[PDB]
Parts: sequence; structure tokens; C-alpha cells
Amino acid sequence: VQLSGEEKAAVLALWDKVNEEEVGGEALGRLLVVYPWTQRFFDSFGDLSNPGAVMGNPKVKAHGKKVLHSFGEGVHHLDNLKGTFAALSELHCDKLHVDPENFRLLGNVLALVVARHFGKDFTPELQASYQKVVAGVANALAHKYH
Amino acid sequence: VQLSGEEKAAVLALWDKVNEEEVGGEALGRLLVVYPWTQRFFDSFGDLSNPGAVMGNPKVKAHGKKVLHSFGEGVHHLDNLKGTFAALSELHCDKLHVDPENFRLLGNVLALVVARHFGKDFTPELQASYQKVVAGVANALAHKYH
Amino acid sequence: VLSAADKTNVKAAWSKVGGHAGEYGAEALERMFLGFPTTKTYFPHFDLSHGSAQVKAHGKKVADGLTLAVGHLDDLPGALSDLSNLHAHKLRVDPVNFKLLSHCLLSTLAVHLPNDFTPAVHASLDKFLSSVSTVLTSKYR
Amino acid sequence: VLSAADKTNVKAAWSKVGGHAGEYGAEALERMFLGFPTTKTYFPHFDLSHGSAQVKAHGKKVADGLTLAVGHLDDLPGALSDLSNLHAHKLRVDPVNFKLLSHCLLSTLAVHLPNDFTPAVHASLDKFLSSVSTVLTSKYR
Ligand code: HEM
Ligand code: HEM
Ligand code: HEM
Ligand code: HEM
Repeated sequence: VQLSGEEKAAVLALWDKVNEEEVGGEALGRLLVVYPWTQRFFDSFGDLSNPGAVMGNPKVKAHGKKVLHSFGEGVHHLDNLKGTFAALSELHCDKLHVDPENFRLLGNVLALVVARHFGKDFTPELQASYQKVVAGVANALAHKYH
Repeated sequence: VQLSGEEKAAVLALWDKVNEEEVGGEALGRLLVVYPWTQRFFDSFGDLSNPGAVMGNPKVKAHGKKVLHSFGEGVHHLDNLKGTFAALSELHCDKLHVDPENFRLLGNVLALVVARHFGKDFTPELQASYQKVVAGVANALAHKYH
Repeated sequence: VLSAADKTNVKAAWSKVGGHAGEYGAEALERMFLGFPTTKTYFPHFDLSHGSAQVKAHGKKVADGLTLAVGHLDDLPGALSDLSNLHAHKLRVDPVNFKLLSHCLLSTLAVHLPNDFTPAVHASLDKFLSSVSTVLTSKYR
Repeated sequence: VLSAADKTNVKAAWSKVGGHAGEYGAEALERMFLGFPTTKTYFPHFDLSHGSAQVKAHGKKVADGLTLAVGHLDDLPGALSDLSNLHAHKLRVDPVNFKLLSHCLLSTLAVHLPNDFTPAVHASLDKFLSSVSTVLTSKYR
């Protein structure tokens, strides 16, 4: 992963226009519907039991947003990631009890929420560069677990 | 993985005395018995169909040895691995057609051939340091696939 | 395993795809080729590029593959006896890449089907693609 | 799936372990804790150290768990209905760590059993530990 100066202009260019909303909460809602054993770190919230309403859900939509916003600091600092993420890697271990498998799981889903938002604008060419990014993030986040 | 100056003296100290024989071929034979879909890169040889004889097998025992010998240059250069392995990473892709999943698979097996050779001498303490090494090797080997 | 609702959610989705099964299946083949470098290894004979009628020809016998998997969904083991005695004896394609292809089919998918790829559906489509996965994978050890 | 020979190779091995099942199972629990940092996360309540009678107490109800899995090996689904309605509803332990525990039990294993852990056996022991894995894992989606 010593990505084209380029695939950045792109992995960046596509990113610009994640109207950071609809999008984060859909990654969010799509994850607790599909891989339902992640509803575990999240009865912190409400009604996650019929998907009309995980989606229908505000605390998710809010959580949703915050996860995506903090992913974006990643996209814009894709050089020395491990650094950007270091504190939340440090926080997601000793505070949060998150199956770091659940990170790789949320990128796979994201790269699918993304795939769906773009359609024909989300390629081959581009999916390879985001599958390059997502795993990058997951492994900077996947860090200081001891 | 910025391992104790120490767990080296150990991950090294335990290594010294891989009588590099019995051992490499057992990792070898144990891999094509257990995960039998790796017999694929290997009708290059002979009779791999009843395990008495994968074991019973010279071309394996030879292959066995060569894989372990080239793992040892790894153990003794565990700093900048990615470097040591770079050429064989480069060779195992464009020449060899190896499922790089089959590397992670052979470390897991090794750390088991090792576990069996030591018994009570192969700890907790020590298994953590070899599960630290094996994955290290697999990911330096796992490199320049494009 | 697959609820009535699973067998269902799956049918809407596999009948939107229609006569586009191997149009999609070939562009799912491609992105795996694309996204994972790693998998192109069970393919050194194939012309991998945007061109590859070795990939579309290939990418047809796959979706041909999943079209008839929706249909014989009660008895998936029986429908796939051969096409998994094939994956096991011969091809010996490691049970790991199956998850990478299912995610390359899944996404695929999303793109040609945005409206109808709801999420009660991305969840039944993921169950089907894993079961298919598990069947193909079975005759190993 | 499991050949007669599988159901067999498995029995020699699970009767060498004997009254050491939860002696081994607790020192397999430990090395997962050890080798994978990652898994200690489904355990923030437990005193993880060499001491942990929370781990041996824990590490007993597991091997207790696999002792009775050798016995009801024809019908694994039925024997494990509860102890997997448990892994799925409540614990919701991700189906990934199962492979890390099976390899921490597998190795384990090797160490107390060098002579009898032949390899026609490391292969039947790996089939059993995966099936167990798959059963526990089932009641998910
Ligand atoms: C791209 C992946 C991830 C990123 C960048 C991310 C980011 C964040 C951020 C910035 C916070 C706020 C913490 C603070 O105020 O300092 C947070 C909280 C949290 N995250 Fe993560 N996260 C990721 C993945 C995950 C996953 C996959 C899970 C669970 C499946 C998870 C579970 C939690 C929980 C439970 C909280 C706290 C929510 C609460 O207060 O109830 N995270 N995350
Ligand atoms: C620790 C893991 C690995 C190491 C360090 C390693 C090392 C080596 C070395 C040094 C060679 C000799 C090539 C030369 O002369 O330059 C070789 C050859 C080869 N390796 Fe690897 N190897 C690893 C894993 C694997 C795995 C897991 C597979 C297959 C499952 C594999 C398949 C092959 C094959 C087929 C050859 C050629 C044998 C022949 O000439 O027929 N290797 N390896
Ligand atoms: C949806 C998943 C799977 C299905 C339905 C499936 C189905 C098929 C079918 C129908 C064929 C053609 C059989 C024929 O030649 O008569 C085939 C061939 C083959 N498949 Fe699979 N497959 C799946 C997954 C995989 C994966 C993920 C890979 C590789 C990582 C793979 C690699 C191969 C290879 C190498 C062939 C040989 C075709 C040739 O000679 O070029 N398959 N598959
Ligand atoms: C051989 C594999 C598995 C078997 C046979 C098994 C069996 C069991 C059994 C018998 C219990 C005790 C039930 C009781 O409290 O009445 C239990 C509890 C539990 N298991 Fe599993 N298990 C397996 C794998 C896993 C894995 C790999 C993990 C974690 C990664 C895990 C995490 C837990 C947790 C967190 C509990 C709760 C116990 C407590 O409250 O401390 N299990 N398991």
C-alpha cells in the first residue's frame, strides 16, 4: 500500500461528497442488520430488532455520523494513520471492549454503502482503492490492543 | 509488534535447536494432511494420499527443510523482515501461484510442530512470541502481490 | 438458516438481476481481481484486463451457477454436489477467498440494484452467498 | 464431515486427556489470552493472569463442554442446542475467535499428548473443533 499520489485525488475526490449523513447511519444500520452480533456493544441505545427501526433509529443515526466523521480525518491523513487513530485504538481497547474484527466488518459494509451511493461512479478502479483504505483504517484502529 | 529485546533471546533461544530436519518436514507433512487443498502446488512430487507416506515422503522432507531454512533467516533478521523476504514474496507471486492464505496456515502448523517438540518448554509466554513471529513472516512473504 | 423471508428477500433480488446475472457476475469476478491481487493466483491462464472474454465466458458459468441456486434453495446440497466435488478435488480454491467473492458479488449488486437492495435483503443475500460458499467448501476434509 | 475414522481418531485423543480436560482447556483459554490480546475483550470481568480461578473455573465448563461433544458426535446439533443459543443470543462472540481457540486447544494438545497426537489425528481433531465451532456459531442469522 504505497498508493498513487493519484488514487488519493480519487479516494479523496469521492470522499468530498459523502454528505456525511444518510451515509454513516446506513453503514451503521447495515452492520447491526447484516452481522447482528454487533448489537452487543449497543443496547446502550434502543430498538434494534426489525431493521425498519435500526434505520428508523436516532442514536444509531448519531453514532453513525460520529464513526464516519472520525473516518474522514483518516482519509485526509492516509500517510501516517496509526498516529491519527492511536488514541481511539487506545480508547476502543481499555474502555470499549470492541471485537477488532468488528472494524474490518464495518469497512466491508462502508465500501458497500459507498458502492450503492455512486453506482456506476463506483468502479473496479475505485473499489480497489477503498478496499486499500478501509483495511488501512481498521489496522490503525486495530493497533494498541495488548 | 515492537517485541522485547528479550522475547528475541527466547524466539531466537528456542529456534537455535530446531534440529532443522524432523521438524520442517513435519510442518510440511502436517499441512498437506490437515488442510488437504495445499496438495495442489505439489503433485510436483509423489504420493500424498494416506499420511503414513506424505511423512514417508522424501520430496516433502526436502521441501520441508528448505521452507524452514529460509524461515530461519527471518528469525535472525526479525527487525526488517519485508526486506529479507522481498525476493521470495516477488517469486511466490509471479512464478509460484501460492494462496498467501497458505502462509498463515503453515505458521499455525509450525507453532504446533514446535509446541509438540518442546511440550512443557513451549509456553503461554513463548507461544505468544511465536504467534508474534509467524504472522510477521507471513506478512513479509505476503508483500509484493499485485 | 434461511427463513421463508430469506428464501423470499433473495427472490426479488435474483429476479432484478434477470438476464444480467453474468453481466454482474463478470464485474464481481473483476473487482475481486481488482480489490485482492491475492485471488488472481487461482487464475494465471486468464487474460486479466477489462477485455477478458475468458472472464465474461468465465463470469457467465458462475451466475448461471447462482441462478439455479435460488431455484434449488431447499436442497442446495444436491443442486451443487458436482460444482463442489469440482471445487474440492481439482480447483482446491482455499475456503477464504469465497468471502472476498461474496463481498465482490454483494457490492455489485448494490450498484445495479440501489432501490431493491434494501437491508433486510443485504442480510438474506449475505446468508445465501455464505451457504453457497459452505456447500462449495464442504467436500474437503 | 466425520468419517468412522474421524469419530475414532478423535476418541483415542479425547480419552488421553481424561480427567485433564479442564486442566488443558484452562491452559488453552490462557494462550488465546496470550497469543491474541484481541479476545481478552469478551472477558473484561475476569482476573487474567496465571492465577485466575475465574479462568480454571471457566476453563472447566468448556472441556466439560467438549467431553460431552465426543459422546453426542452423531447429533452435535441437539447436544449443543443450548450452549449455542447461549453463544448467539447473549455472549454474541464473533465467529472468528473460534478458530483462534481451536488452534489454542489444538497446540495444547500436542504438548501433553506428543506420541498419540500423530497427524491423521491433528486432522480429525481439527474437524471436530471446527464442527463444534460451526454448531456454536449457527443460530446467528
Ligand atoms: C471506522 C471505524 C471506527 C471509527 C473511526 C470509530 C470512531 C469512534 C469515535 C470517534 C467514537 C467517539 C469516542 C469519543 O468521544 O472519543 C466512537 C465511540 C464508540 N464506538 Fe467506535 N469507531 C469505529 C468502529 C467501531 C465499531 C465497529 C464498533 C462496534 C461494532 C464501535 C463501537 C463504539 C462504541 C460502543 C462507542 C461509544 C458509543 C456510546 O457512547 O454509547 N466502533 N467511535
Ligand atoms: C514460511 C513460509 C514460506 C517460506 C519461507 C518459503 C520458502 C521457500 C523457498 C526458499 C523456496 C525455494 C525457491 C528458490 O530456490 O528460490 C520455496 C519454494 C517453493 N515454495 Fe515456498 N516458502 C514458504 C511457504 C510456502 C507455502 C505455504 C507453499 C505452499 C503451500 C509454498 C510453495 C512453494 C513451492 C511449490 C516451491 C517450489 C517447489 C518446487 O520446485 O517444486 N511455499 N519456498
Ligand atoms: C459464487 C462462488 C462460486 C461459484 C458459484 C462457483 C462456480 C464455478 C463454476 C460454475 C465453474 C465452472 C465449472 C466448469 O468449468 O464446468 C467454476 C470454475 C472455477 N472456479 Fe469457482 N465458483 C465460486 C467461487 C470461486 C472462487 C471465489 C474462485 C477463486 C478464488 C473460484 C475459482 C475457480 C476456478 C479457478 C475455476 C476454473 C475455471 C477455469 O478453468 O478457468 N471459484 N466455478
Ligand atoms: C470450544 C469452544 C467453545 C465452547 C465449547 C464454549 C463453551 C462455553 C460454555 C460451556 C460456557 C459456560 C456456560 C455457562 O456459564 O453456563 C461458555 C461461556 C462463555 N464463553 Fe464460550 N465456548 C466456546 C468458545 C468461545 C470463545 C472462543 C470465546 C471467546 C472468544 C468464548 C466466550 C465465552 C464467554 C464470554 C462466556 C461467558 C462466561 C462468563 O460469564 O464468564 N467462548 N462457553
